[PDB]
Amino acid sequence: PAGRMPLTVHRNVGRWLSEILHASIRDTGVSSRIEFVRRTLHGWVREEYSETELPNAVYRNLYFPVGKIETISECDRLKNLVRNVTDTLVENYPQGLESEALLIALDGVKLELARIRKDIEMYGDP
Amino acid sequence: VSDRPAGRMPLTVHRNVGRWLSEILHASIRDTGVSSRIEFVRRTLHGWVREEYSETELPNAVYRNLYFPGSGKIETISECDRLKNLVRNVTDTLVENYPQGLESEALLIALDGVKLELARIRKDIEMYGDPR
Ligand SMILES: [Cl-]
Repeated sequence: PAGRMPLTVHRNVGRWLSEILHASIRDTGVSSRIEFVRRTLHGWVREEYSETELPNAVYRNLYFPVGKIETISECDRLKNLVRNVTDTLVENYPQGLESEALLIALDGVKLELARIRKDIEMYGDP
Repeated sequence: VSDRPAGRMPLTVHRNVGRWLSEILHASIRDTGVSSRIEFVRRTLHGWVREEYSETELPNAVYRNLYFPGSGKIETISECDRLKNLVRNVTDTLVENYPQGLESEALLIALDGVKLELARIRKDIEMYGDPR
């Protein structure tokens, strides 16, 4: 059994992932990992809920409700959003290769935000 | 077990990838951003290979040994280079055998993260390590 997150929680996670994407269009290390997490979760939520509880029309609009990271404030804001998503996944899904894949991808987002922040601090403006 | 990519690797190729992952792991098991990603890839492939090969092609005793199987820390430029090449070998082999999809994408991401970590460690060695 895969485990399950409530629909309201999926909704919150989808919103946070979209916010990170909107901020990272020009940072493909970040965006490609977020897209992976989003596409994975879009797949899972369909499996966790019947068509009766979650109609196609409502489903197809939950993770896909139808850009350069260059400031410290932006690294911090994104790190916080990543923490929100990671904490939520850890709270709701069992330890296993399925969830590990997402947690590793989210950690790699943090590795990118860390590299960016470091570059700003050393080579950017006071 | 039924969930894996729509393709397969030759047994000799699995063995090579196993060897490369083990070598990376032996050299970096104290670099947790590298080792945790490598362990994920090893564990994943270990599950897949069992379904790709029958018990007569790959007996249980042979199977157990395929993926399973110094300071343990990356501290030289030489090691960064070696590991970067082993990572490249693994990544190149995966794309040669498994089609694009979420299943293999998880692996390719983890392996890209290893490269992100090698890069950070390399920069630390260059700036803060021995200038001669
Ligand atoms: Cl990663």
